[PDB]
Amino acid sequence: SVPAGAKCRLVETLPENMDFRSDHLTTFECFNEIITLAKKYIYIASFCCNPLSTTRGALIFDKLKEASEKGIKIIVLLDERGKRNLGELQSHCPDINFITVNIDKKNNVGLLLGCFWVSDDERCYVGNASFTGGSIHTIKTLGVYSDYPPLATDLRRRFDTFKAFNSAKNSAANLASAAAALPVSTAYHIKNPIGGVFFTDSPEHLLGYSRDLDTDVVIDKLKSAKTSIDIEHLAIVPTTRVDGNSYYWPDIYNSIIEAAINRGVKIRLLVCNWDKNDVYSMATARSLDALCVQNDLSVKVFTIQNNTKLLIVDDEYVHITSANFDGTHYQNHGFVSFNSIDKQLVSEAKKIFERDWVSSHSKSLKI
Amino acid sequence: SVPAGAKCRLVETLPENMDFRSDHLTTFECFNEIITLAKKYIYIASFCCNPLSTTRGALIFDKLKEASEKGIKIIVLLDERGKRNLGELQSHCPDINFITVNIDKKNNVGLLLGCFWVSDDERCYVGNASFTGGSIHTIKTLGVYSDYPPLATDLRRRFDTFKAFNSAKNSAANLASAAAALPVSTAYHIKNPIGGVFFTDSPEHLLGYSRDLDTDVVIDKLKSAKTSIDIEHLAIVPTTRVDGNSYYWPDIYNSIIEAAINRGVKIRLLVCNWDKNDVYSMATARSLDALCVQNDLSVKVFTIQNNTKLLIVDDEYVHITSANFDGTHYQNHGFVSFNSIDKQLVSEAKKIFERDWVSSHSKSLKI
Repeated sequence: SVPAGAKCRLVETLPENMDFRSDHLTTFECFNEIITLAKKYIYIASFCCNPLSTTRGALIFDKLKEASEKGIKIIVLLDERGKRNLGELQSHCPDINFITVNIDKKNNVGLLLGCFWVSDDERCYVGNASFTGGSIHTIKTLGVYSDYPPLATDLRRRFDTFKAFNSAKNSAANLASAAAALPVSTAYHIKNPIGGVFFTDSPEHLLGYSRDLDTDVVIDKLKSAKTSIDIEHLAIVPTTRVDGNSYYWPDIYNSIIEAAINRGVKIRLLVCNWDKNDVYSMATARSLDALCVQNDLSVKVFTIQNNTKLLIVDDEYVHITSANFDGTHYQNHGFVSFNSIDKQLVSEAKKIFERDWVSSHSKSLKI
Repeated sequence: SVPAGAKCRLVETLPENMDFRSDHLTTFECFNEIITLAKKYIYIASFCCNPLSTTRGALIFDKLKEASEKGIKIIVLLDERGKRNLGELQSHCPDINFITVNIDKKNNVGLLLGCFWVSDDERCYVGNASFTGGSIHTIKTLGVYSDYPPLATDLRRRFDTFKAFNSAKNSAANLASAAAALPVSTAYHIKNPIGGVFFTDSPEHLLGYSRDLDTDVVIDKLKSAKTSIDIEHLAIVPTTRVDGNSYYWPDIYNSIIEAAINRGVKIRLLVCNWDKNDVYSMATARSLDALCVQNDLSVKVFTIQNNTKLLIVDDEYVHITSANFDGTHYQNHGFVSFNSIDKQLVSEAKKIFERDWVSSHSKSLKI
């Protein structure tokens, strides 16, 4: 028999300067358990790699340094734009195999946002706590830990698809034939969960034929919302700025409004504050301001460093990821998202959203 | 051989209290020519029927009264919500067959917005000048007249589909079997124009299998815009209010923004002013205000009574109709739209839009 929830428990970073308190596992405690119980390998992936920026991040980097010196195969994947610290990371850990990743060499837009750990095909972490000292110590994060082998092995297959994109000779990033010979395998998806948990992937040109697009799954869960929509992300502005040109993409921005106006869904949004010089964020904020007074919608903002990417629908489906709901992320960026329908696991996630909604850092939307 | 433009020339209403001037045919001159040259029948359709509200409208109603007394079969289609004047219209013209129409008895939402004339299968008018004294004399309108038999006959087939929906015993409005036996025929569409002119229809449950949806054709022409988008409609607010509940529909609202931001299309919009008490119109206006300063977009408003529904794309495609770009109209309301790609006919339409854009009634968008 398979366990309910796939042995998943919540993991988050709650800095001391913030009022967030919980009994769940912490991100610092989570990374120590993965390195301690490691016997075969430790595979880590994130956008930027910089553990030495805080105290707790350096201790995790020392435990990973000691693990690499005992025979554990350590491979760290980072986007080629976090290449500044590469000379610093290799100088402190010569046994750790640092690999730069460029998943999109056709247009140089897709970034490696896969934020997850995996070890021995048994234990794994996934969330938005990137391999940075801030995301371990000073930046609020939110993730999930599970010691279930079948769930960690399916996340390891996500690592194999991302590892092939290396800026070194002929590979999945340089050849079109070596990239088509990639086994893009997934053991579980929205049509076959494991313990009520499944992974959604991104972008579309890296799904193959079996994996499900995270864009289609999130939109379907938002269009199928009946009672409540709770989102804690960076921003839900439908317009992003790639290079020096603005990009418009309101797919997520419309499926949420379709729930509040047409279906009367009680929606609560918790995004960051916005630049007053950004006309796309001011117009988006004033558009949401007229909806809170006309429908059952509520918006609060915060100014702290928080990478939390949370989505809860009808207290029945939860969605934790590292990418933000926008056009640039769900069209080009590569990442893996956590999807679960376990009522007990969603209830603990609803407990976290209610904590952050009434927190002192969450001031009401004022324009 | 077939003539270019299908013998089409512009027709509009330019009241004396307004500064609009042109050498084209007027709506009052257009209705006199149709009644004078009538030999077989005159079929008229609009939402509300009230010709006696102005001077020119009463003269058209007298010419139509004299035509009905000579043997011309006069059938007037009006929506069952314009039934107030029905006792007045029949009292002045007993020989004219007035018919109330309810195209949607399933939900009582679809309204008869078909605004067109047709006579002898030879001459026909189509636009937004409804059968009202205002739309002939005091309300600015815009339409097209053509004495081409094949184009008028295809518009008569639109009248046959609308006439079947009568609130009288068993018919297309009462029976589901008598409504399926309806010949829903079109001779020309977007895949087969006549002289560069074709009709698009609405709603979707009245198209059959041959007619093209006006919603799909307009969105495709907006998504295929390369240089310019010129629209003169009532309003492009993505939210409408059906009954006492708001309805959200941004399909047209998004395809236009996709052109200005992603494709850099120079777009000029001329809509009416909005109620300051309407939060959906204020948020929509402030959203457009931040786009005019960030992209090549310009918006002007007017307060006069104007039913003009115009759409020009890249000076190559023109779209004149009676319904407004919104959710309630293109989802439920029944109407026929004028579509033409004739360069000479679009050039005359571009001449009209430039006149209304710099007119004194078109004040710049101020918030």
